[PDB]
Amino acid sequence: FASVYAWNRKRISNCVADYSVLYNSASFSTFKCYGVSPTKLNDLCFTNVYADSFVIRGDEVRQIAPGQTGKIADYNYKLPDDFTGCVIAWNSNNLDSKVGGNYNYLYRLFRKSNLKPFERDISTEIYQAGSTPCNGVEGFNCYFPLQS
Amino acid sequence: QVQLVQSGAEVKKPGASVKVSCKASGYTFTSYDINWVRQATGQGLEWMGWMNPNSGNTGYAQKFQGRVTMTRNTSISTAYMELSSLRSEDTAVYYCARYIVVVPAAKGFDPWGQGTLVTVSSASTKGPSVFPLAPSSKSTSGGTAALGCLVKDYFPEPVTVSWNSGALTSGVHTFPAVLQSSGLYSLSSVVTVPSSSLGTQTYICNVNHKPSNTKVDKKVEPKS
Amino acid sequence: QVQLVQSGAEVKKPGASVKVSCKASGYTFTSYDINWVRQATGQGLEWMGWMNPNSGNTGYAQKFQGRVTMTRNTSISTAYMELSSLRSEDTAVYYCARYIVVVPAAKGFDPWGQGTLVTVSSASTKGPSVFPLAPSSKSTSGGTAALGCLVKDYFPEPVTVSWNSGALTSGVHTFPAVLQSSGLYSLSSVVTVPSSSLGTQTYICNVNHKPSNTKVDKKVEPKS
Amino acid sequence: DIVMTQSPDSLAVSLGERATINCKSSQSVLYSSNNKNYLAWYQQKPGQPPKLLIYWASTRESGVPDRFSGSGSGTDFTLTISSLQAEDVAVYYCQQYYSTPLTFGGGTKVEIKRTVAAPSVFIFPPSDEQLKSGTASVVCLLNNFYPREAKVQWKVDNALQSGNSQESVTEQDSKDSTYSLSSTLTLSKADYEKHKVYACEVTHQGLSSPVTKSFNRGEC
Amino acid sequence: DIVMTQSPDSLAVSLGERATINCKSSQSVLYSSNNKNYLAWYQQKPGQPPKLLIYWASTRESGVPDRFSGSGSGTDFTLTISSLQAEDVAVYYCQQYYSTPLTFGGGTKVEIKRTVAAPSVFIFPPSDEQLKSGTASVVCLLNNFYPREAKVQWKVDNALQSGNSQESVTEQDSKDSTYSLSSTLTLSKADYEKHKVYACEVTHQGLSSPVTKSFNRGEC
Ligand SMILES: *[C@@H]1O[C@H](CO)[C@@H](O[C@@H]2O[C@H](CO)[C@@H](O[C@@H]3O[C@H](CO)[C@@H](O)[C@H](O)[C@H]3NC(C)=O)[C@H](O)[C@H]2NC(C)=O)[C@H](O)[C@H]1NC(C)=O
Ligand SMILES: *[C@@H]1O[C@H](CO)[C@@H](O[C@@H]2O[C@H](CO)[C@@H](O[C@@H]3O[C@H](CO)[C@@H](O)[C@H](O)[C@H]3NC(C)=O)[C@H](O)[C@H]2NC(C)=O)[C@H](O)[C@H]1NC(C)=O
Repeated sequence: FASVYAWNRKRISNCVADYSVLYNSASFSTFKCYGVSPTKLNDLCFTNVYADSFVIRGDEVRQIAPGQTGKIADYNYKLPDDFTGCVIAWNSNNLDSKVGGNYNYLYRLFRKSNLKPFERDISTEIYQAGSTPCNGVEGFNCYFPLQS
Repeated sequence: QVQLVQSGAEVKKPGASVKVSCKASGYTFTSYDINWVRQATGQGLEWMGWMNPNSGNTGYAQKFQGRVTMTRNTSISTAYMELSSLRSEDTAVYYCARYIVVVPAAKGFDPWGQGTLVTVSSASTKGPSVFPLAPSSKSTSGGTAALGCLVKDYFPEPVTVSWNSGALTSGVHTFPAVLQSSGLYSLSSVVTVPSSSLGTQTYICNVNHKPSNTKVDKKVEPKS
Repeated sequence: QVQLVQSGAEVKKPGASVKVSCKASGYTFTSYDINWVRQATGQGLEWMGWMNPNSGNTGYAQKFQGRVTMTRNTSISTAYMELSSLRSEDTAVYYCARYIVVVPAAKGFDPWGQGTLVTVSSASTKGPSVFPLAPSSKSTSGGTAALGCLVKDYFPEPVTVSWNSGALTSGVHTFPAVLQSSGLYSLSSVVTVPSSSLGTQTYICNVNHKPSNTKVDKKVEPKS
Repeated sequence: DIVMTQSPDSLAVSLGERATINCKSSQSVLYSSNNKNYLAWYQQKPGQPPKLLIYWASTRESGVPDRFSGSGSGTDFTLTISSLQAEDVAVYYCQQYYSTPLTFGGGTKVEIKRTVAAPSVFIFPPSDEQLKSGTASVVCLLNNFYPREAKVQWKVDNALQSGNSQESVTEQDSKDSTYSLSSTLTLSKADYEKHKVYACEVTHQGLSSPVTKSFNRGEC
Repeated sequence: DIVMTQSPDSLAVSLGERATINCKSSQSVLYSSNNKNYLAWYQQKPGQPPKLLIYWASTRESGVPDRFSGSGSGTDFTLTISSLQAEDVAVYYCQQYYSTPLTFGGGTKVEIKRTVAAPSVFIFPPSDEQLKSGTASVVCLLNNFYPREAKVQWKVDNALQSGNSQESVTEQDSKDSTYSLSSTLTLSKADYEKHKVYACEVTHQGLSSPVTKSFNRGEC
């Protein structure tokens, strides 16, 4: 999969989409639909479907929803307030977690200002907490902005 | 959970070295700077922040330089501190704290270590000498009179004196131990009891010295 | 802009008369009443409001009556005040203020004059007499010792004494001048300096009397 | 008629404190529905013209931060500055309005933390130049000291001297919030030459018993 | 560099009061528009690690009820706990932030209502067991007492004894808000046996004149 601070973005396009194989697969731990209840998806047509992908903790799946707050929805991935799609989530302990700790899945924990909806930020500048210029070096009130 | 676990309440001789540990939990560890402080007996604090999750250059307080060394392990996230060439006045208590941050600017220290003890002094360890301070008319006034137990000359700071195996909680007051020029501690615990009851009931002070294994019960009776 | 400019810091002899000016700016002038106040040395104020933009009947404070006269000019909006028959205890400072108003009721005084000086006393003007007050063991205590300069017997109030042409700012403290029965002022300025440095460095008090043209430098050295 | 008696004086208290300055006489509620008040608060820095603070008694501060904060009623009221900070050391008068004149008096300085402290004392004999002129000034200096309520007793040959001295005192120091005092004893050359020991005995709260600095006329 | 001098100390005042603890040095407003502050307030229970109170100077209490309430400005500020209640008896430090180190000191106890009270005094001669060992401890106890500013003067045969005593004092009592004090005089057996009257003279505000408890070495 893809990190949480640089999510992916696939633009599904002209095709025959069958959201029933999704809806009834029973392998998903969370399948919420917001603009439109799930059973009526296989009876409507749009212009574009986007699919974003990433990996988070287990109890941060409640911040992937319109109108939430927290380190994920504030500055990692923000959903607009009139969302239309659906959110799907499933546990993946056996694939992504490895003995000794899988330190390849990072997230951003400091930013100047919360994200605009569907905005993305992969920069890696030293977060300047204190007025003292960080000069690009760590220290008190000068923090690296990514945690794992 | 948000915790900090220290260990190593110990005693050293002057001109030596010591390593002190702080175990963390309930966090990513390498994400918040560890800061230690000194605290004497009834004084202020010091020691500026330093050290970081990753590598971390580490800082100092500029009067503690050279003697101070900061080492940690990415095996569980346990920060330490190595002091060297102790001079028998750095005897104090030493703390740990996570120094949590939040968007704008970190706000004070997140948690707070349980503290530890380092006692420096060429004494090693010695047991207490106990005397009973008898109730007397010079201590008697009207309805009540006071009696107690004097437990003196011991190095290993944690010592306890109870009254009647923990029975009397009224008037029982143990005073802070005093550190003499000899280098050994001393204290006295006193309790008041109705003057009609000078010798009548049991008043036996139970002295226990935990670093050693001293346990002695001494009865206090009015003066002959 | 909102300003008030006074002028006329001067000296009079008793049984005389004086006129004092307040220049205004940044306003329509004839629209806000001018009010003057007295102020002695470290005291309160007085003098009730009076006078108006147009014509203005003008008021008084009923213990100042007859001696008080208020004249202005519509050529620029400059209010004045004429006092007469001075009695050598009306020596004070005198102010101006615009007393601004707003719909409901005016709220305190708008601006505030820079103040002025009137000194009444049959003295005319005299220069200061200077002595150096030597550093001594009776002034010495441990690490520091104090030395200074006594500048006495002068009428023209504004006088200044500096230390080493303005060099020493540590411990230099000039005390408020005192007014004797003779009618002349006097003061003494003292500075402390390490007792290891009694005579070592330069300590020369620079006395300048601005109404006159007196300028004298006096060195202070330990007692013989 | 209307006297603005202000009770407290010299509130030399640690910065940040919350002073409470009260005064009243002979109410000026002023009818006309304009039920507001009638009196402003003032601030005059030493060696400066006054300034304006809370007016109408109605918190109506102008270019003035919030810590300075008024109150009001019909006859009684208070200024009550909060979180006091350095440079608020001034003298704070009141007003009267439709009355006629004014009336008020107040101020502060410091307090510190350490003991009541104590003055350095120093006595200076008259300079040889002045004894030529025919007069003797004998200066006694009291250096740095919080409690200004100090006493300076001159003694000449152990006789307490009354009515030939003058004192003055400095403004509270902006750095260490202390006060310094200079007392001058003035004698004729003739009368100076009639006695031997000149002494200056200072009493103060930071002294357990008074300190005397003294010299002996004519002893190098 | 930046010294956090705190003025008040031991505010042992009746519960519910409104303490006001001030401190300042060398402002830390911290630019970056983040015009907030830079220093937290702390609470350390006796025999306990510290805890966190108001931070940013901005009332930002965490799991902390409202009575504990901060304030702030550029250089000066105050904690100002309201409606104080039992179990707020602690030591209250400050901070510095970007500075480097810290600095602060404060606390409270009680006050009561009745008179200034007074200590029960009691003197204990050395036990016969200790005189075998070759040393004599002479203990003097002062029981319950608000004003801790008590004086213990030892006298041996009416000679005031200096430099062979040690005192310690208890924490303010959680029930009756009093303090208890123990002074120990230490002598050799040899020097003990050279004098007769051992006396302990206690001075205190609740005593109109000092109380002496004394014994006579060797009198059953
Ligand atoms: C800090 O992290 C270290 C790893 O980076 C930890 O290190 C290892 O500790 C083991 C004990 O738990 C040692 O074990 C065995 O040691 C014996 C005797 O030396 C050998 O015969 C064995 O071969 C050895 N076995 C193995 C598989 O280790 C390791 O020697 C030691 N090795 C490393 C990697 O350093 C530290 O324990 C840890 N310390 C703290 C305080 O966290
Ligand atoms: C208050 O307002 C007055 C006008 O109402 C001002 O008055 C005039 O001041 C002039 C000086 O600037 C005088 O000037 C000249 O004076 C000489 C000598 O007296 C004469 O020879 C000239 O003829 C004369 N010239 C002219 C054209 O004025 C005026 O005499 C004088 N006249 C008036 C109108 O009073 C005041 O100066 C002003 N004062 C203040 C403090 O504002």
